[PDB]
Amino acid sequence: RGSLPTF
Amino acid sequence: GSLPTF
Amino acid sequence: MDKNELVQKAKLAEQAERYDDMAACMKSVTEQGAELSNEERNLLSVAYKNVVGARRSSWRVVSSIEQKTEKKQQMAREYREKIETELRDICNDVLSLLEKFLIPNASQAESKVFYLKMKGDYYRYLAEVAAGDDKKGIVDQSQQAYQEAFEISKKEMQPTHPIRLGLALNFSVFYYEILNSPEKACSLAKTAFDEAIAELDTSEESYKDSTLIMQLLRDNLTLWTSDT
Amino acid sequence: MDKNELVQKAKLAEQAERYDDMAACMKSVTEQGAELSNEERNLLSVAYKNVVGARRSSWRVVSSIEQKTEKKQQMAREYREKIETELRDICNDVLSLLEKFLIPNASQAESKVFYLKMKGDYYRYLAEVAAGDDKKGIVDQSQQAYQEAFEISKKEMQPTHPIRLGLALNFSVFYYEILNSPEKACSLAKTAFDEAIAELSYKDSTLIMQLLRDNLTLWTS
Repeated sequence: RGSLPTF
Repeated sequence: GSLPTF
Repeated sequence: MDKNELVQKAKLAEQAERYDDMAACMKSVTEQGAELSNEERNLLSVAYKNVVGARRSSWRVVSSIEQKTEKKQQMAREYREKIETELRDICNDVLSLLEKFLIPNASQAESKVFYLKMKGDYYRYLAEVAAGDDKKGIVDQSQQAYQEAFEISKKEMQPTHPIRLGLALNFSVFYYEILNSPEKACSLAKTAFDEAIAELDTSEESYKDSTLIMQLLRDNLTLWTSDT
Repeated sequence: MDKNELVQKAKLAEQAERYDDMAACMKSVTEQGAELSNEERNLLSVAYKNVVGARRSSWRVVSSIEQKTEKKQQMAREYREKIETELRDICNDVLSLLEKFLIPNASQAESKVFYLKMKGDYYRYLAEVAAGDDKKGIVDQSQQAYQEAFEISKKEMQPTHPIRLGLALNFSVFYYEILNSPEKACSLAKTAFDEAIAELSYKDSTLIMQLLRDNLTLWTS
């Protein structure tokens, strides 16, 4: 849950 | 609406 | 590969959410002829529910896109049939295990009602994607499996047994969505709810499972009556 | 096949959440040789993000079961190596598409920084599972691509830009989780957040700045 998601 | 796995 | 090692790999696959691997492990456990234990019977049910459920969810989405849109229409149709195949192959695998191993080996009334409810479940899944003359035969196969399991549970199970309540939940869902009979669906769910409520005055160790299904029975009753 | 038919089949696979199909469709589009548009680029990023993400989640579970244990540890080990092989094959696929197609075709700085950030991410995924002397080389490959994207984004891209902010988020994650340098990770996320506030598609930018400060709150706790 740290890195970037894509929404 | 059916039975889930729990 | 022994059976106790297939079961362990299936439990590991459930933790890893690798359900295609889980079903393959439980399929090999079943195909060895030995009657499934309570845990192995649940592992097989959970594995194939997730496997069939992913294609069921994928089917409803691409089918809705195909309906709600010429060139793009075809691609939505062609892709939906590919999922529809996958979906049919999964159900036929389950119903093959039930017909050849699961149901013939069920020596207890609890196990027989379980496998017979599951047989109506996967014939219902086939009916969700069925059309024409084929659909009528599949629907009748689902109603006969449900109706059977309904009558061993009515004569061998208490009204608060989770398997009996869960079968009444799926049987009523069949009546509402597959047969388009909301009256038979509401009557079946309301009876199972009240019979279990009446018995609650006079169950143990299955507290959590039975009361959760009772809430789902009333949840479906609420939604269906709203569609007056 | 048609490139447009492949793209629209990939869009169909997303709504159905069949991410292996979407990646296979998008991999064929990338292999045609043309520079990917912004829409095609995001479809490819979303695809492989979900394909490798499923194996990453599975690996963390089976690996943790293996260490947190005799006979059971054997199957848990064997199962993790099987998942690790799947994850290695997926990561080698993305890095190959970036090496032979995507990065060389990148004309804009935007197209660049995005694909180098991609390269650093999928080496970081390989570093999460690598061990031994092979891990040392994988870690340096991730930092090399991360650094190159960071210096380019500092020159061209505005501080409130999504991919510039998104690269700083993943680069700071690389320092904390791979290199175990929390003070460097906290510093990188702080200046990136503070430089974005200096300037103040705003909705996409402010989401990442919240994520950057979210990591700062966690790491300093």
